Amino acid sequence: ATIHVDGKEYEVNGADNLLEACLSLGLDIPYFCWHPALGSVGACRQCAVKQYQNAEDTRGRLVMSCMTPASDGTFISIDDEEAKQFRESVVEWLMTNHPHDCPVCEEGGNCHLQDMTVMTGHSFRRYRFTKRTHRNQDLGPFISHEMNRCIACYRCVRYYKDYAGGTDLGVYGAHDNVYFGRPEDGTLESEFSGNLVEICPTGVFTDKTHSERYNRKWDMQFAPSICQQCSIGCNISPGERYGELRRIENRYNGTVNHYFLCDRGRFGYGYVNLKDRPRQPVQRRGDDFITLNAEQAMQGAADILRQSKKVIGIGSPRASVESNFALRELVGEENFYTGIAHGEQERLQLALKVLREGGIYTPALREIESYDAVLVLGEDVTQTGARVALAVRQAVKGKAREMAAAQKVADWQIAAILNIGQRAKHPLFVTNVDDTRLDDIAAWTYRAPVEDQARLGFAIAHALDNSAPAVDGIEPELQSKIDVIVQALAGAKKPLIISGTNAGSLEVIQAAANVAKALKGRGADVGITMIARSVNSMGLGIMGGGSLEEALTELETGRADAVVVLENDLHRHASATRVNAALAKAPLVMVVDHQRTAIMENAHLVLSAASFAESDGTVINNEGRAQRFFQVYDPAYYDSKTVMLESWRWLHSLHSTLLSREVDWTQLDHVIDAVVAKIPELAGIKDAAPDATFRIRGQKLAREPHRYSGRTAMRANISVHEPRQPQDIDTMFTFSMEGNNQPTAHRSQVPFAWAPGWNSPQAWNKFQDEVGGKLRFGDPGVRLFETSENGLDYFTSVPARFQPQDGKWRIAPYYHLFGSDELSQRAPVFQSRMPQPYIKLNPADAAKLGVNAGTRVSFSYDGNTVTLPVEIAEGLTAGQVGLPMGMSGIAPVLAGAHLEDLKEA
Amino acid sequence: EPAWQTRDHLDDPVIGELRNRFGPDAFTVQATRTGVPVVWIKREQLLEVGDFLKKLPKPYVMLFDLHGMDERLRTHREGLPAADFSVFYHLISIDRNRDIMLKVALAENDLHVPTFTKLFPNANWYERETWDLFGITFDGHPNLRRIMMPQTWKGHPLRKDYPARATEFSPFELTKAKQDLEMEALTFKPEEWGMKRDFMFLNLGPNHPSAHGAFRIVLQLDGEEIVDCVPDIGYHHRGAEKMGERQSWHSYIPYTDRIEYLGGCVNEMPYVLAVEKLAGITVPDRVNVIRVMLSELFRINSHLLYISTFIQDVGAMTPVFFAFTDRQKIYDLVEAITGFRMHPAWFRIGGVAHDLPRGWDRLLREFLDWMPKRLASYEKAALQNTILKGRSQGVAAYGAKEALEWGTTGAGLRATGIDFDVRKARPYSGYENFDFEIPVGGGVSDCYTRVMLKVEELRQSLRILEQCLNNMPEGPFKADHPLTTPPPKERTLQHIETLITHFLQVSWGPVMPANESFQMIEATKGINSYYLTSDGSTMSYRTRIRTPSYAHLQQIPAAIRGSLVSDLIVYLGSIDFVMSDVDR
Amino acid sequence: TDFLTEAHLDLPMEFESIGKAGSRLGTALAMAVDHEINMVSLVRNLEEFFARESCGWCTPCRDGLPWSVKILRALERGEGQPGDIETLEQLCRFLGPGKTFCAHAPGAVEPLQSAIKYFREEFEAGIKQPFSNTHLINGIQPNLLK
Ligand code: SF4
Ligand code: SF4
Ligand code: SF4
Ligand code: SF4
Ligand code: FES
Ligand SMILES: [Ca+2]
Repeated sequence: ATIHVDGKEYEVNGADNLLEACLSLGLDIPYFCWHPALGSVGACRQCAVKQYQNAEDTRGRLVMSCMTPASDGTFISIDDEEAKQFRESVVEWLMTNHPHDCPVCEEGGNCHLQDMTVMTGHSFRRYRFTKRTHRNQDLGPFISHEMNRCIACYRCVRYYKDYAGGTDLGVYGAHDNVYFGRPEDGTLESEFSGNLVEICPTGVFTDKTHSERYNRKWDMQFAPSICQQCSIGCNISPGERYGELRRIENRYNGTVNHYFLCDRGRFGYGYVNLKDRPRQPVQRRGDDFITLNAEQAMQGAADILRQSKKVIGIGSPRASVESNFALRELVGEENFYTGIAHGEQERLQLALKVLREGGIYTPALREIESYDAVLVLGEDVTQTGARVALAVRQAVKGKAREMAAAQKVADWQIAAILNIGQRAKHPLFVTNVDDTRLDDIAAWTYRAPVEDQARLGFAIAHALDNSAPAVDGIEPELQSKIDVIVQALAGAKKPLIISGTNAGSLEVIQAAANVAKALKGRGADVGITMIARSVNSMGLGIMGGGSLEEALTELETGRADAVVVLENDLHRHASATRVNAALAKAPLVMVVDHQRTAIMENAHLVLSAASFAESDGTVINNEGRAQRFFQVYDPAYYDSKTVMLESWRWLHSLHSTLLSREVDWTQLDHVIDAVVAKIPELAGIKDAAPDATFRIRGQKLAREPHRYSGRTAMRANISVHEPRQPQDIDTMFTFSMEGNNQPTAHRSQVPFAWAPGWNSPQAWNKFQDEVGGKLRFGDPGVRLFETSENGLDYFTSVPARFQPQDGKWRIAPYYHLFGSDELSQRAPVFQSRMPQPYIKLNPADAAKLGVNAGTRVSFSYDGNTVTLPVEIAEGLTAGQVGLPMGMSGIAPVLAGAHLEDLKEA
Repeated sequence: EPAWQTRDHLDDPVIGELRNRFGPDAFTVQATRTGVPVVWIKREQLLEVGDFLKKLPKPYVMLFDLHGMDERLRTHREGLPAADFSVFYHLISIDRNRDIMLKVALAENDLHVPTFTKLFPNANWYERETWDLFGITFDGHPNLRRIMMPQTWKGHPLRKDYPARATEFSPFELTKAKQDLEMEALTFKPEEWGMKRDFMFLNLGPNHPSAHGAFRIVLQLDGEEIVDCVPDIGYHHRGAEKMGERQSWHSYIPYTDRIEYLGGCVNEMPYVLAVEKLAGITVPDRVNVIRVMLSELFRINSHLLYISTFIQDVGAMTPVFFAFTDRQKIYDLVEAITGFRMHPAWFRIGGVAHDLPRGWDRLLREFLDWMPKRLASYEKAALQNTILKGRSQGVAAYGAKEALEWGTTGAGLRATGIDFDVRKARPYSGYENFDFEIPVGGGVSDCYTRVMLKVEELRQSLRILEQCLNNMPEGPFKADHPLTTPPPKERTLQHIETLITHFLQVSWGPVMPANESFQMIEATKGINSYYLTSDGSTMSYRTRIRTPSYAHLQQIPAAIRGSLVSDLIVYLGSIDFVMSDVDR
Repeated sequence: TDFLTEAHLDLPMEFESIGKAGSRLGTALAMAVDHEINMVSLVRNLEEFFARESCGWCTPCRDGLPWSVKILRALERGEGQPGDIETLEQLCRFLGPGKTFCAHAPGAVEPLQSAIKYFREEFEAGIKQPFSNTHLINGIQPNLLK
């Protein structure tokens, strides 16, 4: 299409509306109610331009550019005097009731309303009357509510309801008393409620966790990092100030997590700021804890390692690729053990084999929203991979999108799309041990044990393709529902099969692979998604090694006298008693970690590693994409006695001191090149980010904004002399403003979005080639593996039905978004949000034991009698007992595990 | 059409002459808010374009400015030739009362331009500074050596990839530079300094017991006569332009104060006028009158300092005490108005920081009654002394040709008989509404002639203050523009729109739309100009400051050659320079 | 619908005839106003209705009808200030068709602009106070704009 803006010709896409087309060209139109992800509704009337019928037209007409299609040969004007005066009048009308709140408002300096008030040039107030006020609600521990600052742009309700699928937020009231919130005080129920702080263009919804230790946006030090709280790998911008992590903002990745995080990623960063973290290396001498510097800790550790006869290394899926590789190099490939259980490692390896050998394309998180039918097998995605659940909701609304497109309704006119697609939606079939949070939009929900879910998947694969193995013992109504699933999936142009390793069953993953193969054989454009557990689970699976049980037997039999545990608490992957016995038997335990774990009581040496905020590295997400996270701040800048290094730096210097009796604090690119040379399956991680020599016209990339303040006074209480600026030899970023963050810079790693006149999160529009699309010059991250030409075979190992045996109790996993991730549990703000641990029981089983709802029962596993109060779960299958995974004492290795001595306390 | 409107200046006769001489495709005309025709010339045609402008019927006789620009990070270069770097040449035709900027584009690898020293002899120091701060080579330059940084300096500080902040201090570098200073006199080679050839060699500096700064002069002597002399400058280099690339538009005003520290608001004036050109701000008349008031008060302060310093350099010691009492009276008024003495930082984008305090007219009337009897006493006690006249008259004289070819402005140029004052030729800040004369010399610029012209300028500034006191407008002290930084304080404190504008203007900075502006003013020591490039951001993309003391110090060897050393001291005392103005 | 005077009483009750007169036929149920009724009070009641019956979806109606309501309340009590009638006219021209989301706000501003057009002396009689948006803050000299 061709448009003429202010007499200048432009070539745009005709399917877009005028506002997004003009913002993609760099033109500045003020706007409030439109969002690139939510569509156009034409409420705020801020985006007004003047449209003319032809070139020889002088009068024109004011139109909303967000609601005007960018048709071919469209003549408009933004800088028309009438349009400018109307946009100024809209800003003024918004400003009549706005509170005098900017100094004491957390959105100041990050406010879209401030930016558009300045952009319209409106700075004189001629309104002399009273301003309306509102009471505020309590929205829980995460979101702070300030209703006075609202401009009634309806972004919150549209996002939270039409996009996120939440139910408890809404718009109440009338003419100019419109209220946006919950009907009563209470916590926002959605797992994606945290994106309201970026969706809201004003200070109504604010980050309460940030509002505790508040600082303005110009005062933050930012870095482009990857969220470490599950395997999705959403791009984040951690921002720090005064040596502590202050905020997690969304970082735009048009291929992964474009505008939206989940609440675990956004608010579960509080473990970084804990005061019990290791900040110096500590050596045990009898009962004494001697604090060492880097050099003497490395010398003593390498000497004791040299006197040892066999050193084993226990990695972790929390650690980066470089740190796991450095441990593998230090202890040797044959002595390296992945720090996960044998069943967990088997499920992880099977998921990786399906992803990179099954011949079926695995979509990115953004690409999930374009699929026509979704089958989720055994994976509670809302609690384990939440952004996948959000993308599944978008893919479900794709049917309403297609129905509206059949009636020649444009894709940005969201109200008409929702009107045409009333309740018609794409087929969604979820299977779990109980009800999921996707049940409100699911076409069918199957509450069954993991064997029965696997048998359902194998039956679906057999009915789609008769070459697949059959299932014997299917009930006729279950067969009818299976047939419903089969005709829904076979009629889909782009079916999607989602599973993962959190189900605790190998057969569920095998059944999902069988369904995907059966759909691939029919010619469908099938995609497969596997949800892992931790941030670098796929990286640890690609690296390979032994299981944690093998390392425990190596420690117990005395074949290994030295163990180096990297970023692993060892209690989430094995029993605590056996781990404690093996670590007490081992004469040398060296724990390289950044969190105070329980295994440092018996550890001979504790190396104060860096977390993601204080380190660089690479992580492989659930779809096999290598992503580089960068260090946010130097921990030794404010506390000069802090020796907190990267884990790969610790292990590489330990290897160098073990070999040549000399420390070597290496560079990140050297470890990256070592990974690429030694492990060819991880050769793609070289291209995740450019090396430390990367420059933009000769200068580095800035971590902090141009107006970063207090540089001669933040450390003046320690010493009036300004310290040396921390040098960054590992990466292309600098710990200063002396760098580049231009939106037109040829790069893909963007620490934060800021353009002049756009201080809000809306500056990501300036950082994209087209708004709502990809990052300009490509999104960061590279897929490690391509789709194989030939797939796997059908898995003939069809499990039997779940048999409830007396005495035994099958543990059904119950994951929680706030409580299943270890570091997220360590965050103090999650302690109020996380629920009290309830053991879930069937009504029939609770009647059999005679226990009611709320009474405490005690059960023993691995000789550990623990007590929990009972919650009645009707959707659970009899013979199963539900356990909340990741919680206090309930390790996630209990999925699929049997249970003994379930008795009332 | 306001004065700040973006003009292309295609109706200038110089554009038609250039088109008729070199053809229509030989150059590109850029539309700016600088007020001058900006013409991008090809590099190979630069010397003939400069010669053609020098041979015009009313020629461009003065090279006003010559400096570089790093355009690698400039995003809004629409209609501009492709350039990793550029070099601009600002030329002034006094007879036409016009000026033209010529810009030469340069690639990143091919950073060399033909030298301009043959057409204009004052291009030498400008090309040395452009090489020093940008790495731009000038082919045919006699001694292309560093002029601000020491010779053992790596990198070019005004480039975009150069880190602006201070490096970590090291005693090793201080000890090495002390050893270099100690062995400098032992291993002095008069070939790297641009000199040639009983010829004594002496160093005047680097420390100097005077009030104009501390700088070093290498003197070649035949007995008492000065055969050759080059100045070693850059000892007072504060990196003010690089700070222009690091501050916001509003928070850079205190840095503009300290360019020449005897001027204050006189130094603030061209910067805020250029920023108001970038912002599209037409300030009201009371703002113009207040800014003229403060500029003339600081002009009287600076001229009293200059006359006292000259008299003390001659040898009389008492008038400096008396004129410092007069400076105390001026400082009392300035302290009452702005709150500070010599770096007020009171001018704002769109106006001034506060209104005039109630009672300022009493202090102005007291100073206006105090000044003239004291000035007459200074004249009759020192300026009419025949010993002072013998020490001053005939010392370092030059005509209009030497003043034009060296870029000499201010009292020296007008002492050569050229009636070129910025306040009359190219009026700014409502200077047309004041009745004042421009004193001129007979055609020869002595030390004594320059000093008496500064005395007459002081009297004319007293006349301006009298007219301003008798006719004071009532109105706003800030413009009503949305880009007036900061907004008026009471509206900020009780209106949310004004609070939002204030919040974003003081924190992130005011957003100047992408343009280029230029303001030239008649400062206390000559012509002071600000050339501002905005890339659409809250910071300046380029802040070029042309100061007159640089040009006067470059004119120093061409006027004192063949004279004595006491004549050199008197000439230094009568130039009206400060080393901060030289190095900035 | 817009107010019409007695000169427009000899007009046929058709859509096109009332359209060229500067009004709408509407529901063709006419309402007559005599000399006893102050037009400022009547238009204030009309605008209070139209501002309380807003749906709150779109900015100009939702935040500009209450401003006109408060201005008309000030004109009713004689507390009007200069710029108020100019504000009403700006509201009338900035709440027309296309500017707002639906047709409630053009129909709201039609009687206001018609009453200003035909009975401006009644609106000008409510302006009795000088314009004052700021109060003096001690220690801060105001910017005395002209
Ligand atoms: S929401 Fe924005 S405009 Fe409103 S008080 Fe906060 S910073 Fe100011
Ligand atoms: S609360 Fe925020 S997002 Fe919701 S309508 Fe108000 S300004 Fe918009
Ligand atoms: S979905 Fe996973 S990776 Fe993304 S923000 Fe949530 S916890 Fe982090
Ligand atoms: S003009 Fe219509 S859509 Fe807009 S707020 Fe008023 S009643 Fe609602
Ligand atoms: S952005 Fe178009 S009316 Fe709100
Ligand atoms: Ca680092």
